[PDB]
Amino acid sequence: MENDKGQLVELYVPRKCSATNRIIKADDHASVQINVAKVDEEGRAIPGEYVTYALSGYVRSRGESDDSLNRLAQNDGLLKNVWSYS
Amino acid sequence: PATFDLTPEDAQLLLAANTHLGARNVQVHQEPYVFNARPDGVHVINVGKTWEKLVLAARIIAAIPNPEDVVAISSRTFGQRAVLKFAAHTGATPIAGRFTPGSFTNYITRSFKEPRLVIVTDPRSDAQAIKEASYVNIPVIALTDLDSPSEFVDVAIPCNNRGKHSIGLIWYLLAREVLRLRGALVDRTQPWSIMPDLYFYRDP
Amino acid sequence: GWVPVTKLGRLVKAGKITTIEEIFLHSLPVKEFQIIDTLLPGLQDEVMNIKPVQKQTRAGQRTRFKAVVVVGDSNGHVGLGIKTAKEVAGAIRAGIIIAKLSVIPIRRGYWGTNLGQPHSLATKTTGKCGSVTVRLIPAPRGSGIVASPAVKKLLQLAGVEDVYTQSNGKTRTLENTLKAAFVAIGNTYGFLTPNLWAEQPLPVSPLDIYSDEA
Amino acid sequence: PKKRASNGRNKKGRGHVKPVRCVNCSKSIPKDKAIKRMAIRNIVEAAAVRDLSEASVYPEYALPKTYNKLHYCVSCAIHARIVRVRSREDRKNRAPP
Amino acid sequence: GRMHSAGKGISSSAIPYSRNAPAWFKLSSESVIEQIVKYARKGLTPSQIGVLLRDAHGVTQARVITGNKIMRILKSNGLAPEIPEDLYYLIKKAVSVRKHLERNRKDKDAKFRLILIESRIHRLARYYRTVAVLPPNWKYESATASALVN
Amino acid sequence: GKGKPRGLNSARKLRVHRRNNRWAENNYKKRLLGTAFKSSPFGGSSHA
Amino acid sequence: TRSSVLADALNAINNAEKTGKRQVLIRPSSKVIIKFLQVMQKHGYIGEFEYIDDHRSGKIVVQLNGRLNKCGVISPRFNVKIGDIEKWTANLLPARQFGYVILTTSAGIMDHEEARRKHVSGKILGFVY
RNA sequence: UAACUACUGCGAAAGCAUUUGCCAAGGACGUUUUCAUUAAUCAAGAACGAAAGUUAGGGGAUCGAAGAUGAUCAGAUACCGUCGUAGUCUUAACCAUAAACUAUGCCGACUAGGGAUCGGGUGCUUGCACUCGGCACCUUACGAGAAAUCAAAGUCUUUGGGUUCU
RNA sequence: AUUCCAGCUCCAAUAGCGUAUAUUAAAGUUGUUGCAGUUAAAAAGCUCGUAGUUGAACUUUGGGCCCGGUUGGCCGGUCGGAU
Ligand SMILES: [Mg+2]
Ligand SMILES: [Mg+2]
Ligand SMILES: [Mg+2]
Ligand SMILES: [Mg+2]
Ligand SMILES: [Mg+2]
Ligand SMILES: [Mg+2]
Ligand SMILES: [Zn+2]
Repeated sequence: MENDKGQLVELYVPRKCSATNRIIKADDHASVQINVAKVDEEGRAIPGEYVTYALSGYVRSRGESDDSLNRLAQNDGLLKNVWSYS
Repeated sequence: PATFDLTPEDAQLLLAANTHLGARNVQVHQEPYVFNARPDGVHVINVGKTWEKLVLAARIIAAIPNPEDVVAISSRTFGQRAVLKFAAHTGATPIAGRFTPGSFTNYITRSFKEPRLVIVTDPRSDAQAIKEASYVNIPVIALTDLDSPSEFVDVAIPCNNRGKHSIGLIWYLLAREVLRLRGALVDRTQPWSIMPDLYFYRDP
Repeated sequence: GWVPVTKLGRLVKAGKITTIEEIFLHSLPVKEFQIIDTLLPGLQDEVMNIKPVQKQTRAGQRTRFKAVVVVGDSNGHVGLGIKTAKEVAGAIRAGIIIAKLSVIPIRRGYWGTNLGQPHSLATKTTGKCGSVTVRLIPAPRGSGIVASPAVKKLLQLAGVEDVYTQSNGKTRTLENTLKAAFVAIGNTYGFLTPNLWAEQPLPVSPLDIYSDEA
Repeated sequence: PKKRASNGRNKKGRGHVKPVRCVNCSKSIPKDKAIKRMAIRNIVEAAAVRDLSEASVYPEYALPKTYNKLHYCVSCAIHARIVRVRSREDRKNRAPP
Repeated sequence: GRMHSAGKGISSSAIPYSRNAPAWFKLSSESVIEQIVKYARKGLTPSQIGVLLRDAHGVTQARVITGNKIMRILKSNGLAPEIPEDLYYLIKKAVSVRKHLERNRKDKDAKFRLILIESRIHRLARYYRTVAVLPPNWKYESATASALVN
Repeated sequence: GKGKPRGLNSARKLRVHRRNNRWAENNYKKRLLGTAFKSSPFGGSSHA
Repeated sequence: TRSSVLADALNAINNAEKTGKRQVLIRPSSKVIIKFLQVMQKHGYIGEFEYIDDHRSGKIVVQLNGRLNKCGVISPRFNVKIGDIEKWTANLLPARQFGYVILTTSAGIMDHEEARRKHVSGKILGFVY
C-alpha cells in the first residue's frame, strides 16, 4: 500500500504461510517459523545461514504441518526421497 | 551431501532395535511413511524416510543459537532416561516425568521455560506440552508412530514407540547428529564412543 | 522500576527491538504489559462500561464489578481489556493491563483514490461475538465514524477517520459489541488483498538475532 | 432441552416397535426402551446345597438353573436400583458394569 | 435418486472411452445388422437383442460397430413397435397390478403401487406426444390397457 | 436454497407471498381492515 | 437435481481454498465454467487448469495459489444496465480498488472493468476476490 | 405370536415377527443391454393414514372406560383391592386425527478421521480386504450455533444451486 | 420523597416549545437486496400430482495480418498548453 507520491503507508507487511500463502496475523500464536541450518561441505552447519519456512496455526491445527514441511523441504533439497506428488 | 545418508552400520541399529516395526490395524492417514503391511497386522516403517527426517530434525536443533533453549520432553517411562542423556550431551534442558501445566504459559510458575524448540517421545502421552506449545509460537519435533496424532507437530520422525530400545535409539541417533553438526565429533563416519545401550531404560 | 522476567521484555529494556511492528511481524507472544508501555508511549485509555455481576450464595447477592477498557494511540493501534473484581478501581487498573496486552494493528486504507495518507479501512470486514455482529465498511473523506457511541470510541482510538458500520444482534450487550468490533478491526490485517501478493523472503526473529542478550 | 441423543430408547431405523409389560407393575413399555436383565440362578439356593446333596439320592447329577428374562419399566428399574441416576458425562457410557 | 422412492442407488453401465472400436472384433457392420434384424422378426425387443449380441456374439455396443442405434436399425427395416418399448413394459406392469386388485381389494399397498406405475405411464406418454412418436390424442385408459399390450 | 423462490421469472410468487405475510403485521392489518373508522371511539380522529 | 453447473464448480473451489488445498476436481465442465476460470487466471487468482476429456461433460483440475478469498455465482443471472454495475460492485466486492464482478455480455464473459472500457453490459454471472 | 430379539431388517408414512403355499409388488447390487432430457419441487386436486370413536352383521377367552364394590382419607363416586358394560377381535362402511417426533421439508453438489454392522458385488488363499447401497455409531471441529449441541443444525453481512410449506 | 405540590438553583431547545392522532426512518420486527422454522412462533402424518417456478453437457476456436483511433508518452522545454 503506497500513496500517490510512492511511500509505503502500510504500518507493516505481514508474513505468509509457506504451505498456504495465508497471512499470519499478529495474534496467531500457533504460527511457527522453523529455521533449518545450511550445512556446508563436511557437514558442520553455519552460524546464521538458515532455510526459513513459516507455517500458519491453521495448517498445524489440521495435522498438515508435517506433510507441508516434507514438501517444502524436498523442493529446497533438504530431503531427497520423502514427499511424493502422486 | 552424499556422505550424510544411511550408512549400513546405522541400518543395523534401526533393524536391531525394531524401530522399523509400526502400529497394526490402526494407521493414521497423515502417514505415507510406510513400506508395506506384513503377513501379520503390523506395518513396516520406511527407515530410509526415518533417517532423512532424523537428519532434518537434527539440522533444526543445530540451527538454535543457545542450546539450552531446546527442551526434550518425556512423560513415558521408556523415554525418561533418553531425554536426560540428550540434555547432558546436546546442552538442552529436559523435562522428565510430570510436565506441569502452565509451564510455557504462566510466567509466575517455578518451571517456566521459554524454549525455541520442543522434542517429544510420544505426542499422545505428552499431549499437554504439544497443546501448550501452540499457545506461544513454539515449533515441535515428535518421535511419532503410525497411529500417533499429528496436530501441532511440525517435523515427525516415524518410528516404533512401543519398544524400549527403539525410543532410546532414535534419541541416541538424534543426539549424535546434532553433535556431528557443530564442531564436536568431527566424524567422517566414526561410530562414536558412547553406545546406544546407554540411552535405554534401566529396569530395576 | 520494572525488572523483566520474559525474553521479549529483556530485548525491550535493552532497546534492541525499537517498535511494536517487529513484535507483530513475528507474532511474538506479549506477556508483560510494560513491553507495550515502553514501545508505544502515548497510549490513551478509556473505560466504556462498568457492570455489577452477582453470584448467588446462601448469604445472598455477592457482587463483583466487570470493567471494559479500551486503549489506543489514535494511529493504528488499539486494545480491549475485560476484567471483573471485588472493587471497581481494582477492576479498571487490571483492565488497562489486559487492554495493553491485547493491543493489535489496524490496516487503514483509502475509500477510492490513493491520494494522501490513509483515512478509512482497506476493505469490508466483520466480526461476530455472541449474537452481535459488526460490519465495518470503508467510507469517503468527511464521513466521520458512523457508529454507535461505544463502537465510535474504539474506532477513534484505533485512529480511523471515516467508516460506515452496520450491526446485527443484541447490540445492547455492550461487552459482546465491543469484542465483535475488536475482531473486525483485528481482521483488517487478516484479509489478503492483491497489493500484499508480492512474495517476501521471511525475516529472522529478534529471538534468534539478539539471542545472547535474552 | 434434549437429554439423550437416543431419546432414552433404541429405535432409529423403524416406525413402531411392539410393547412389553413391566414385570413389577405391568406398565406397557416399548421393547427397545425396556430395561432388560437376564436373571440366572440355581433352583436350589446356596447354603441349601449342603443339606440337599446329603439327602440327594444319586450324586448331585446337575443342580439346574432358572432362566427368566426380566423386562422393567423406567420407574420400577430406578426404584429397585436395577439402574441409577448418572452425571451428564457418565450418562454417555454404554458399558455393562 | 429414484423417481418414486427414497432409493439413491447408482448402479449402471459404464460405456468405455473408445468410440471407434474394437480391434479384436472381426465380424463386419453389414453382418451384425442381419443378426439384429433376424432377432427382430423372431419377436424380440431392442434391449433383448443387444443382450444376445453382448453375450453369444462379441458385439460391445451396436452403435460402435454398426454406426446406428438398434432402434434406428429396426425403424429402417420396418420392425418398429406401435408404442415404445419402455412404455409397453410399464403398461404390462399396470395391467398385472390392476388385474391383481380385482381379486384383492384389501391389498392397500397394491392400490398405492398402482398409483405410482400409472403416474409413470402418464409422464412417459406426455413425453412421447411432445416428440411425436405417439399421436397427439394418445391416452392411457385402464379399461383398454389389456387390449393394447396383449 | 433459502426456502423462497430465486428464479428470474418468479416475481409473481414473491409479490403474492409478501402480500399474504403482511397481514401478520399489526399496523398493516389495522390500516387495511379500517379498524380506526369501524371500531375505535374517536373514529380515527386525534381528539373528540 | 443439478441446476447450476457453474455454482457447483465455484462452490468446490471455495471449499478447497478454505481447507488450504492446492488443487480441486470439478465436474461437470462447461464453456461457461472455462470462460469464468480464464477471467480468474488473467487476474492471477488461480494457476493452471486442465480439462479432462471423458467423452461426456468433462472434468477440470484447477490449481490454487492461496490468493482467492471468495469466488461465487449470482443466481438468478439478473439483467444489468450499464448504469447499475456500480450498485452490484458496491454490494458484492470488499473494496473499490480490487475484486471483479463477472458478466455475460454479447461482447463476451468478462470482468466489470473490461465492461466499463468496452462500454457493454448484459447479465451478471458471479464475482471473484 | 414369548424366549431367539439387537443402537438388526423391510415399508411413503401409519406400521410390519409361528409354518408352508399362491398372487402380484419393491429396493440395492451387477451390466461394453435400451430410450435419450422423458427431470426436481409442486397451488388446485387425489391415495394411504396408530389408537380411540361411529353404523350394521359375526365373535365375545383376557383385560377393562362407565358402573358396581372393599379399604384408605376431614372428604376420596382417586390412586390400592374384587367384579364388570361398551370396548378390546373380525366383515362391510365411516372417521382423518396423535409428543402421526429425528419436535429437523424434498432434490443436487462439496467439506474429516475412525472402526463396527446389513444387503449385493469383486479379489482371493476362504476370512479378511476393497467396493456400491443402507440402518446407525465413535473422535474432533475445520466450520456452525443464544447455548444445549450439530458431519449436518457446515460450505450465511466474504450474505444468491433449485423448489414447496409455515 | 434525587420522581408528587411548591421555592431556589440548574439543563435543553428558543420566537418558539409542548401535547394528541396518523405516517416514514429506527425495522435484517415483512427480509428482492435481506429474517426465521431441532428446543424461543413456525417443516404439511405420508406419498402421488396439474398449473407455477426451475432444469446436465455439446455446434468458429485459435492463429497470421493490416489500417485508421484514445490516453500516458518521450524532450511539456515558459511548472500551462502544443506536435
Ligand atoms: Mg411413531
Ligand atoms: Mg445420484
Ligand atoms: Mg417427485
Ligand atoms: Mg393441498
Ligand atoms: Mg396436528
Ligand atoms: Mg424475527
Ligand atoms: Zn414398572
